[PDB]
Amino acid sequence: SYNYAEALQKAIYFYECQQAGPLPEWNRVEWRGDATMNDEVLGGWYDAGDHVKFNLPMAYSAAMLGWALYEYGDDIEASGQRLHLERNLAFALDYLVACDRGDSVVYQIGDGAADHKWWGSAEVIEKEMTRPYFVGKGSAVVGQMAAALAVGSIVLKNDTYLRYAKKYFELADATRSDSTYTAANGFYSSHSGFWDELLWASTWLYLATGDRNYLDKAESYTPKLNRQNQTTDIEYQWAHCWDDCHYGAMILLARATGKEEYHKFAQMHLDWWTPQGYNGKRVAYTPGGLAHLDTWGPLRYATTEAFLAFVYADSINDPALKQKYYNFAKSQIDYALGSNPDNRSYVVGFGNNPPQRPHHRTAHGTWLDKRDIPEKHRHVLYGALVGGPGRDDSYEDNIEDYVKNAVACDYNAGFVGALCRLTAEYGGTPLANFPPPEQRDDEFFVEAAINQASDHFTEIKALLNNRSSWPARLIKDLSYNYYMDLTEVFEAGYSVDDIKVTIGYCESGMDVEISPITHLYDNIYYIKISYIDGTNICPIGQEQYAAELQFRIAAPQGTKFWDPTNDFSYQGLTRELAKTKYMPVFDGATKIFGEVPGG
Amino acid sequence: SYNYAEALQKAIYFYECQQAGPLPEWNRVEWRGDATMNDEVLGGWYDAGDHVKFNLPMAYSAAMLGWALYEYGDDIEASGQRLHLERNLAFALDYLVACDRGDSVVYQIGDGAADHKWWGSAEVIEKEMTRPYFVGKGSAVVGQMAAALAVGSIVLKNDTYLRYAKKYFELADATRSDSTYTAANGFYSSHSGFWDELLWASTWLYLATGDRNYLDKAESYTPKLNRQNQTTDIEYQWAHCWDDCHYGAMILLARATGKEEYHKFAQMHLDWWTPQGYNGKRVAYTPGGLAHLDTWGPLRYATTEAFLAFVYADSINDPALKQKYYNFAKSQIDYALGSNPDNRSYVVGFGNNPPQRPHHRTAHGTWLDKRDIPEKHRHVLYGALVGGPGRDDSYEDNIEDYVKNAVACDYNAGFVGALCRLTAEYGGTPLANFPPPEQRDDEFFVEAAINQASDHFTEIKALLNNRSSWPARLIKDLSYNYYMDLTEVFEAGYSVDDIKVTIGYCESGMDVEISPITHLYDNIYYIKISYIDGTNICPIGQEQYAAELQFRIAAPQGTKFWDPTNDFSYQGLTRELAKTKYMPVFDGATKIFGEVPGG
Ligand SMILES: OC[C@H]1O[C@@H](O[C@H]2[C@H](O)[C@@H](O)[C@H](O[C@H]3[C@H](O)[C@@H](O)[C@H](O[C@H]4[C@H](O)[C@@H](O)[C@H](O)O[C@@H]4CO)O[C@@H]3CO)O[C@@H]2CO)[C@H](O)[C@@H](O)[C@@H]1O
Ligand SMILES: OC[C@H]1O[C@@H](O[C@H]2[C@H](O)[C@@H](O)[C@H](O[C@H]3[C@H](O)[C@@H](O)[C@H](O[C@H]4[C@H](O)[C@@H](O)[C@H](O)O[C@@H]4CO)O[C@@H]3CO)O[C@@H]2CO)[C@H](O)[C@@H](O)[C@@H]1O
Ligand SMILES: [Br-]
Ligand SMILES: [Ca+2]
Ligand SMILES: [Ca+2]
Ligand SMILES: [Ca+2]
Ligand SMILES: [Ca+2]
Ligand SMILES: [Cl-]
Ligand SMILES: [Cl-]
Ligand SMILES: [Cl-]
Ligand SMILES: [Cl-]
Ligand SMILES: [Cl-]
Ligand SMILES: [Cl-]
Ligand SMILES: [Cl-]
Repeated sequence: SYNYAEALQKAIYFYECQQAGPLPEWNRVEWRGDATMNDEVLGGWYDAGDHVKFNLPMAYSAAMLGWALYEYGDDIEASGQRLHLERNLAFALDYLVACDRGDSVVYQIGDGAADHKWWGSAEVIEKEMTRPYFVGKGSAVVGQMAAALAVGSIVLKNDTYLRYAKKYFELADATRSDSTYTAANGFYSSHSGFWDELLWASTWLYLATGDRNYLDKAESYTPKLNRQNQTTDIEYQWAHCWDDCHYGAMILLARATGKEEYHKFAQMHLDWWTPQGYNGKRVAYTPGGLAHLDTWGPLRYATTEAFLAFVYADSINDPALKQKYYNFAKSQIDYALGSNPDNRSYVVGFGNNPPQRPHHRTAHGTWLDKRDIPEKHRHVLYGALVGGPGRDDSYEDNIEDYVKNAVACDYNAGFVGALCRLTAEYGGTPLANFPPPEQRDDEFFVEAAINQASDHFTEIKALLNNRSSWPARLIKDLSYNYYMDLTEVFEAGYSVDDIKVTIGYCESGMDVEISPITHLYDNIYYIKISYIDGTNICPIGQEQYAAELQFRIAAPQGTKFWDPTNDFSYQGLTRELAKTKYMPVFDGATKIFGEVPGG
Repeated sequence: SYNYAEALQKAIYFYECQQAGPLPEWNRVEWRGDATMNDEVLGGWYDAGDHVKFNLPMAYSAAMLGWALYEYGDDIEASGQRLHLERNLAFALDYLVACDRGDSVVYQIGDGAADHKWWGSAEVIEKEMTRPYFVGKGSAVVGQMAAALAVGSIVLKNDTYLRYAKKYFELADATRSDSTYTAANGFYSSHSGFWDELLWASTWLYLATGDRNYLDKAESYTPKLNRQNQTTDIEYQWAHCWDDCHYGAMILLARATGKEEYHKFAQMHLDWWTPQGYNGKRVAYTPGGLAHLDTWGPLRYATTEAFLAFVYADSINDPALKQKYYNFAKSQIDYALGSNPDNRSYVVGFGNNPPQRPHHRTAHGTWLDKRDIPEKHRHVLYGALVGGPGRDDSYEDNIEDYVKNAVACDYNAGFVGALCRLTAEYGGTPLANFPPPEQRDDEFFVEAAINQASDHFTEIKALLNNRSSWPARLIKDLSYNYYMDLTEVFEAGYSVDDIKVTIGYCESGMDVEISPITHLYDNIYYIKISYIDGTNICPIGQEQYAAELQFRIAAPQGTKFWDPTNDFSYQGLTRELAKTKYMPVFDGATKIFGEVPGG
């Protein structure tokens, strides 16, 4: 129906867009550089369109990429995506290992409230704020970390991952409490409690080790799971998700043990998701055929259930059930890819009419802590599955819509697994030469205006800009030059000594020096304006993205020879600020923008 | 009961405090300089605690000082004040002559609304605003200018004043309209109309010339005067004042003609002012004995009536009437000087517990367009009669009370005449060596703080202040020096050319240069911070009284030798802004504040 191989290729690439510093050598994202290098634990993924590392959804997302490989790794070698998926997973699992603090873990980097108040690119956030870390022993977060490491140890054949999976499971199982999990409250609160994480983790530890003691633990947790409403059934009217993986765990146990209780649960849960429902009860469906669990990330929930449904259908023999679940699964993935009332992809950079304004700071590429400028994203967030449409299939591509245009690690995770299943079956050719290079705009440049002209002086207002985005970055040794032709000065009988440079305004906190008038060649001379710590010119807000200086170059009062019209840097200037290529910008001795007299 | 000679001495000096530029060489006020030198007509008096020249009250005030000399000039020779009164009067009359524009006159300098919106000293107002002038031929204003010059011509024996008096009288009489008198609206509108000015001017012209044609004109105007309420009597229930001088004109005509109608009017009018009243009708009196005509300037009105009552009493023979009017007159002057329920003088700088916060911009001496700072006036407005108490004798000395602490030319004018009569009678010794010198504050100085510091730099925040007040003034070629000892630099094998001067903040609009590091003697060097137009540093507002610069002097980054503690200009600096004597200030090459290494 779609090129599922290309979709898979892009959905994996999304994770490279999310990587915190230091980036691996293989990172393919031209607009990403090392970022948040002062974080207490390095690497891992930024969670969503923000810069917080939230370990619960991060570990969940890793666990799901691990599960994708566990089911379909061999079946996707043809797509060419297996190696990409494996090393992207490893990057996250390495972070989880790096969080170990013995009887506790670092479970969050960054404060949600503080992070979210600011809109700008990852690489420059340390100029805006100082990022905290959080330590604890929450059973849900630690349990999920264990699960991700357990499946990761299988698929990546890695004994360190297994050792840490065991460590974290033991901690979580000994703690049996979410009370020390607080930093993510209101963002990723533990809603279901922790017994489902202990189930998920112990199940994966059993699949990793074959040690029946884990299967014993797993089966011991099921009576502690939340019930459906006031009945005795285990809750089934929700999705497998970052908060609650008992759904997937029961499917794994159905296949691993063959026991009827797990098959019963799997069928009741999946029937509730399908259009036929479960004895008169069913998830809400949009008229366009999307199973729509909640306002937040309906595509995430539906595509995750697609993966579970594929796995369960592949694991049973009953042809009616297999077809019902397979059809459900493929219908949800296909909706996401364009089988909907608008015939449009909800995967950024893929298919017909994809979203172009995902709620994502670093892909947007602002310089002034606004969402509306630039009006178009500077970068392509390939592969990101957006939140998706409302309950009635309605949708508008709007950066302000942090619900419908949300993107996140957990949104892509189950989706990757389902795309693995579909490319396994239908093939498809991934894109060669992916990703293609982006059109860039000017990043470092001066905007200048004639602040005042006089028969004896020129006064310039000059803003040295850092609107960098490929990647956003900091340059310390910034300077620019203003070139003049002094022929008229010498013809009048005057000298360079008779020309005075003064300052009429210099922006607070921008340490600046202006050189003496310096000879270039012939009658061409210049001044250099140097910012000693140019990293303070940075795309983090209205005040910081440019440093303003007003400088005056003056012959003596009363003289009538001054001619700015033959000065190279005056060319094209008006009374309104405008970018000029004739006041070139330098990083140390290297010219990075503009032109010099005589080329 | 008072030293009326000292009161007179000070009440005259008040006018010197009011003089606009260019000041005469004999001006005795150390805190006044040439001010408003760009005015369309130079000289004359600022009206009140403001800087508007309002010709109607100005000319009224001059006419009253003239009348004082006409009646009592010989009689005050012993007080030593005659020559002071004469030259003060001439300064105003010269302005009135200079207002001539042929078919019209300049009748105002300054926009009342813009003038009053700003709180600051006369000598610096042109940095704040441009002052318009206004031209017209309003009969009241021109008529009063005529009257002032007519009496002035007599008492100063001056043919030029008589010539302009006649010309202005003819202009006022030809025009017979206040329609072209607009700029004073709401401040000094013509309330009574212009017939009384024509009466007053023609009466003075008769007294000046002995030409009975002027007497005939004068008498021709009396049927045109306003009536008392609905009656046939000429209005008598008010005071002789800036708006209406018919009261005094009638007294002059009683003496000049002997005619019963004028005596009848004079006695009706003066009886209404006395405690005994006229036919049961009387001006309001306070319980403390002040005749209280209106909320605005009650002392002004009462002391003016005292002068009229003295003049009329001295012109009649009836001992009963003479004592009634003399007692009234003396009671009102004595109230103003301290014979009141609070035993307090209402004349600034005179007597017991005088007002210390008159509503007067220049005497206050602010630098930041505020009334509350400084909390005490920096100058003594000697001789100013304030508005005075309420109808219940209530009063508080508060700069904000522009009613009770109002001061003005017209408040002092009749008052001087009454003081002349009282000094004539009682003698008194004027103050020797008046005025005494004031305690002065520092006027031009740097406030500095260590803004940032490290092992390779010093960063200073420096505010170059102009809080001048003795007098307030402007200095264009302002600079200050920051002195260092570079011993440790050479000691480390580095040169002057290894020390970098940079700027971290330069206040907008303050064109500034910083010299290279310049040698003084030994290892002592300095940078000079020069303001190209230092007149923009001026005591006109919160933002203008000081220019802020943040400068950094830096050894190379990484180095460890930098030693600010042997730097002369570093001495005593803290992290909080404070005046420092070690960053000396210069006007051109002349030090005007502070100290220099080694003297
Ligand atoms: O009670 C029913 C059911 O609840 C399940 O728990 C739910 C919570 O009820 C629900 O509020 C929570 O919703 C999340 C949503 O899943 C996240 O995707 C969204 O994430 C934000 C993030 O918080 C921001 O930091 C970032 O900028 O944007 C992302 C993407 O929008 O956050 C909201 C609020 O936390 O989801 C829970 C899990 O589905 C229980 O699991 C189940 O047992 C209950 O029956
Ligand atoms: O109807 C009765 C009577 O009126 C007389 O005219 C009066 C006006 O009625 C009265 O409003 C006016 O009040 C003046 C007052 O004399 C001034 O001293 C005051 O001056 C201000 C000045 O305007 C400001 O610029 C400055 O900052 O402060 C000073 C405070 O002194 O201004 C008010 C308003 O103009 O006075 C008139 C004359 O007494 C008629 O003369 C009479 O014929 C009527 O019967
Ligand atoms: Br006119
Ligand atoms: Ca849970
Ligand atoms: Ca030139
Ligand atoms: Ca009048
Ligand atoms: Ca030193
Ligand atoms: Cl179905
Ligand atoms: Cl834009
Ligand atoms: Cl491509
Ligand atoms: Cl070039
Ligand atoms: Cl005082
Ligand atoms: Cl004295
Ligand atoms: Cl000295």
